Amino acid sequence: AKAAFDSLQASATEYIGYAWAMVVVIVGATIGIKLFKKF
Repeated sequence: AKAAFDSLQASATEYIGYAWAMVVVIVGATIGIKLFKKF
């Protein structure tokens, strides 16, 4: 959980971390979950 928290904080801070957490989180989740939904 600590490792996950590290990435989190980075996302909130780090530009790529945050954006990535969003853009990626959206892609992964959206694409992964949402992606698997449509395709």
